[PDB]
Amino acid sequence: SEAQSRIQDADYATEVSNMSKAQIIQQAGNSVLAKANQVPQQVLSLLQ
Amino acid sequence: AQVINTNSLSLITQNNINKNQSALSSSIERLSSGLRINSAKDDAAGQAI
Amino acid sequence: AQVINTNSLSLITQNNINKNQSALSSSIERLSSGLRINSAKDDAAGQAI
Repeated sequence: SEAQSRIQDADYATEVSNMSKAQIIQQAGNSVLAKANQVPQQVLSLLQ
Repeated sequence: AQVINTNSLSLITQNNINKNQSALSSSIERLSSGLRINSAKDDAAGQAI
Repeated sequence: AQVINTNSLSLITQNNINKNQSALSSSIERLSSGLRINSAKDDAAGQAI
């Protein structure tokens, strides 16, 4: 049983860190994506 | 700016977020579950052993 | 210098904006996915290492 545990176990210490990393990366991506949509807006100011 | 019809600077961000979503899902489901294999999507050698 | 066919100032400013857009997109991509390399096209040494 001790040997089988090594193959399949949650390893919470690394999993919570990976989840936090993924959440931070997702929030950063959403922020920079919302910031990215405003790039073609300057053409309107270019027109008039 | 110079182009309106295509905005690749947003497509790359969308692709990055999509790639991150896989790791997010895997981590969250492995956290909720007690196991690590999660239906043999990983290396099947571990599941068989 | 009263010509109208060629507006050199517009060309200069447009090429400046186009040159800056590359670094802009690079910055937003590096923010997007957690990597200074992110399949680097500037150097291969760091990628190989």
